[PDB]
Amino acid sequence: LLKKIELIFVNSLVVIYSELEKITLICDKKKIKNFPLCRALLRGQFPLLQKLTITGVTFPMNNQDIMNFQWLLNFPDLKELWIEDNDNCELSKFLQLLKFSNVWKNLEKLTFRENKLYPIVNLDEDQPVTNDDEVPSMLFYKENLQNLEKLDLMGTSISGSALTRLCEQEYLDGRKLRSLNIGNCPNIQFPNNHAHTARMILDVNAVLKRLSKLEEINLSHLSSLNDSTMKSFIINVPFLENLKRLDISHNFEITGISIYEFLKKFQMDQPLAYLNIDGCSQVSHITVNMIRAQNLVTQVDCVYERDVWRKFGINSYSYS
Amino acid sequence: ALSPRTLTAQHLNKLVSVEGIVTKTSLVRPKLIRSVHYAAKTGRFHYRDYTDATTTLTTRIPTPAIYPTEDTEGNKLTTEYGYSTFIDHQRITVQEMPEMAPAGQLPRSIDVILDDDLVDKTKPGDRVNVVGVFKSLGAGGMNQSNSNTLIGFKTLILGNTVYPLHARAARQMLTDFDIRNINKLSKKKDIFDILSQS
Repeated sequence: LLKKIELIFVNSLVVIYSELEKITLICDKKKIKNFPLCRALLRGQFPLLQKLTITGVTFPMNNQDIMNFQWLLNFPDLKELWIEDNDNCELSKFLQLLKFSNVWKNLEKLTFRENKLYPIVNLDEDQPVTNDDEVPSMLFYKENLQNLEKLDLMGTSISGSALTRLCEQEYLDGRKLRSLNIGNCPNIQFPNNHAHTARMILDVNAVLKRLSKLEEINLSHLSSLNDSTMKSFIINVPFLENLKRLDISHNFEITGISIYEFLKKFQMDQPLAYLNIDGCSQVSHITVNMIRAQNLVTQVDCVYERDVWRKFGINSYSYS
Repeated sequence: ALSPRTLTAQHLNKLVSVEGIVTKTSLVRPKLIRSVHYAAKTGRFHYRDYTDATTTLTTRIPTPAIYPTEDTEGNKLTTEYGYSTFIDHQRITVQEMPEMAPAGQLPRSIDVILDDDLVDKTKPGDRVNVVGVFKSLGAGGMNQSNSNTLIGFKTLILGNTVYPLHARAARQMLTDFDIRNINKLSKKKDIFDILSQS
């Protein structure tokens, strides 16, 4: 009869499952040096499964099918996927699965978060042909990703161009998508920067023109969002007028200058609903108090002393 | 336009020009301003910027000289010299010109702070005009260790330029006019008189 299961493996010591609707597997990365449900997940099928949430497990090197997310094909109708801090996973392999199968008829939400900086991943738009006298392989990126309301890619080493290609190809619908998190991604640079390889540029103008009606943005920990780069957001305010909730916290570069000119330009749209700038060292006290006094943000958070972002259960399911 | 005498507490945080003479040039030291660290397992290059009362024209919380050695995830960090940024740093004590010091008074003096390309613009004894921002720094005995609070705050000039006043050719250029007249003169007999009597 079990529909929702939550295994929280705090510690270590030494077939069809139609009932199951939600699976949560949270594992202490220090202790759980394996992947507990791996054999079950790769062998069994869980057809009713609406949500999956796997964190902290270590993908075994010995089985490339696990590393290639081959098991993940077993779960159609998977409305939400959250997958975080599983040390030996990669977005690189994940996007191969998204390339070569119509693995899902509908994802409402995706949240992929690898921990370490894997090599630069780029959207693999290479469409090979078996022969010139034959059809190419259909690249299933669109029909897999079309449905997403929430895309979270925090820390995932995705290049800025890869994200622009998701928008230019319209693999991400742009109207269905309503919230976006790309915080902590080092391979995101903005057009105002001068020191990069071009494929790390995120053309925010192209992207914001694509997915304009999104409500929530998270660029937290994105050191690359310097004050100069924030000028791109200023000139792109007309393409993000649906935005209510903004997180750019734990950025040790973004001065209060960019906050003020962004909010003054946003106010030309009626304040912003919510802004998070906890942990930011350069958001001057008088500036944020002027933001409150002028009521440019309905709520703005400025806990300078808050060292961390991963509120457990709320912002992250990586354990403790 | 001032000198270390008429530089006064009314001038604090204003941009000032001081006419004076250099004394007590410190040794040049490298001052850390950005440290770069490869994370052993994480792969990322973490970094930290640093602040003190001299590196910035405005007050910001001081960052106390420590290299971080652990990631948020606990992974150990290896500091990257070369990619890390250090600026040259030097202190020079500009003394008042003794000609200006009035009857019965010693000459006042102040410490200029110089960074990177202004370092070693001058040596001791150079008559100089410095332009920079006049500043206070430190706790001035307001911190609760100091029972004596009659001591004044430390003050400085953070230098923006250093003009040596050499005027109020070690090897000369030579024009064809010089080449001609040198050789034409050398054929005359009385050069040993005329040049020496010049």
